[PDB]
Amino acid sequence: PVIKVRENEPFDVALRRFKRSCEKAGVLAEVRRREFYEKPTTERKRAKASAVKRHAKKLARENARRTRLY
Amino acid sequence: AAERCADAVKEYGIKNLEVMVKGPGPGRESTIRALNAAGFRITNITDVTPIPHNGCRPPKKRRV
Amino acid sequence: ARYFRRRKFCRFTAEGVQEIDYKDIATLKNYITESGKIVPSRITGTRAKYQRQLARAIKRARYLSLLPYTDRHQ
Amino acid sequence: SLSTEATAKIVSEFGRDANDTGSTEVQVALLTAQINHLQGHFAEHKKDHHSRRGLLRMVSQRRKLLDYLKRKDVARYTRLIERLGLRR
Amino acid sequence: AHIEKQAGELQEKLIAVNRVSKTVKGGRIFSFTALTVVGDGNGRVGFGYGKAREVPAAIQKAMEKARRNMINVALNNGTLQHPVKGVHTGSRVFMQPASEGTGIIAGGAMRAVLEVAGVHNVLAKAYGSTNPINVVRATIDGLENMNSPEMVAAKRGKSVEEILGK
Amino acid sequence: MRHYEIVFMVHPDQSEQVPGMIERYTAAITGAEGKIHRLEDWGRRQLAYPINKLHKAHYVLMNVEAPQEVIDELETTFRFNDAVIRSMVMRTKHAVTEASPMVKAKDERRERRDDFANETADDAEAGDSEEEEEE
RNA sequence: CUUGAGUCUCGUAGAGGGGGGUAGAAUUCCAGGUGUAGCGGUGAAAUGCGUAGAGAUCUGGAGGAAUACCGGUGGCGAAGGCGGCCCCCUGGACGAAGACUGACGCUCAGGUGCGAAAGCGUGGGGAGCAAACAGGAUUAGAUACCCUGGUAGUCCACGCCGUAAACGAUGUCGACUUGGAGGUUGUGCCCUUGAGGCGUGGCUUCCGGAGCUAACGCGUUAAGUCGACCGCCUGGGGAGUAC
Repeated sequence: PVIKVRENEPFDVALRRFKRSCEKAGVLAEVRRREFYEKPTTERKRAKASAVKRHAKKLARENARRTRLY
Repeated sequence: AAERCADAVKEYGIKNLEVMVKGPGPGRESTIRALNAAGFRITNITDVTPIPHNGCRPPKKRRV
Repeated sequence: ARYFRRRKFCRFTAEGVQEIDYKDIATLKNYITESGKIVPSRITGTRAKYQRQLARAIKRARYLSLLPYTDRHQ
Repeated sequence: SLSTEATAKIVSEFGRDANDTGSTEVQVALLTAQINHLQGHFAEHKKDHHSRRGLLRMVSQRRKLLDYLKRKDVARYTRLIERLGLRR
Repeated sequence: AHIEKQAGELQEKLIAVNRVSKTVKGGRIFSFTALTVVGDGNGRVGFGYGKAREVPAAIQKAMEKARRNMINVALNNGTLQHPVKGVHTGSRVFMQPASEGTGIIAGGAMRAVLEVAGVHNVLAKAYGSTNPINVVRATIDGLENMNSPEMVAAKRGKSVEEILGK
Repeated sequence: MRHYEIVFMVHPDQSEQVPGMIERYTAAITGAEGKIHRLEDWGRRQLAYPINKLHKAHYVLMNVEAPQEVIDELETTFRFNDAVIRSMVMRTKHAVTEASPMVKAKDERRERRDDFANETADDAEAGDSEEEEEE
């Protein structure tokens, strides 16, 4: 998943980030493991859950200021 | 491994190269760098890595 | 003044383009990268219906070789 | 789901002559008419159990609406039950 | 103290004493814990759990917590008419109006706590947890809404409380 | 009746087969009192991946109404046509039979996106330059 | 009577169910072409496989499950349950306008009907993965741990007792209780201008008051206030067995 689309002016290092959009996730990610049929619906779909801790972290920066520790 | 194969093919009289990449394993760039150190332009790094439409079940590995 | 109703850039900031249509090639390509593939739904802030119906339409379209299914088809 | 053109014949023939859908007689006659449509699917599809769940809803409710008419007038009832060929 | 009832000399009802330690980080803890009730004979909510390094300081902390931010409770000495189905943290009590002519049986120190509580006569045996800390809650949650009328107008009594809300 | 938007694509060199087949399929529809409400041929287009080989196909939008019993037989038919490489038919819900979403993409194809070659001349006699027997 | 509930055509959202049709891609395989020595496996390792030319690679064919992403705090099903894409057949649910009947109600012992998964009889089918079975490796031994081969299974069709961690670990369906806001949809109204606002239903979720809790927690989708009627529990081990 270095991705076929060529970075402007050719160089030895592939610009892997700007190319990739939805590759590996689910298909070539659960490597050397038993593939399940309905398991992904609860195992993998953790985007909302992982978003909360990041909202909390960005809240507390302002709250260290309001308590005055900084 | 790339610098070992790239040395041997001068006898075949190859003078330029292009490369096809197929996998998620290590050597993403480092394999490319060794053909480029063999004296080749390596402008076309065409990922053709086959994404089956969800293929054949991989091995369970450990029994836990 | 009243009843202007959906000129531009109003109801939603991002226009919904298609639901379920695939006979125009251009409507599908509205959410398709230069890699030739769908962008995830978290990043764009698309509304779930237009997306849920596009999940069928895009797979349909790919199967008719209106799209690449696979990185090998780039 | 039942055809527009049957539903209008059923209304013409059953309940009173007002061509309403609400009275107990026309409601047995409309329920029957979907039950029969669904039995048309169950000419095949013998492993299609999740839709059979639906049949028993429509069937049970008709059982209830028959008790109700028979708790009320017996003329409408003895006519209706013979008029849709229900039971043995 | 503050909102406390018309109390006169201290109630020194010590109910329990204990001593607690983890001993995990630097030998044992020497400090003691105390549980104390301070009332007035006419009905109070005063209950105080406190602690200090040795008993005399433990009780005096506990006795402060038995007496500050405590509301007056208006029962008439030994008669009460309107209890509550008392619940505190699984320890459950269910008093109902009753003659004082009949006497009181209650075990341990408890007939003694109840006679200073003013609630001895309405009282009936505890159920739920029979833990020393929560068994005595008869006079707190079991009086949390109450009245004790002496008036001939007892049958107008709830009427009298509505026309003040009017 | 109910409306079914069938789209199919055809191998360039095999396009010569379709002008005899298409007029029996239209007679089978109207023979059931359904209708041809457009019939748009779009010309040749590049497939992303080959299907039965070649990177190119010629795309044809029939725009049927036919009864439910008949479309299950026609759909099986259009998929197992050999001249046809693959086919898809979409639902009655949210369907247009007027005002085509591909009207511009079609015209663009004839003007600009064909080969303009002998292998796409073969398409144009099965294309908009359509010939069929009269019903 | 409507204030409970029921029903007609219409719109709307969705992975509810049964049977049909269909494509490409890696492992895998075969054939030819090209080509030489490891390939595999791991914590490190050896068993396996290979010079009959492996491994990989070009072209073309073969075959069977599967169909990633889109897939999201989404949506759906009676609970567990549902995900390639399409059609045939059809349920259940969400709204909305015209219109009808008018307690036709609630719950449910017994009851008929219905499987996550594998177990399972025959036919069809097999590419990969795998209990057993062999052999390697681990170590005070090693059936556990960790590896390689490898079969029934997995896959379809019909058929046999519906097991369970069969979910809200939360009975059924109904009434009431300060709310805001997120996700997202029917529809009235908005320079619709901020997945936005307001009017009114829809599922869905964070936050917290009244109340309830041992505690976590629940909180207008309750774990509150309750409603009718039902299921179920009454110390542990020994027993989901004995009878």
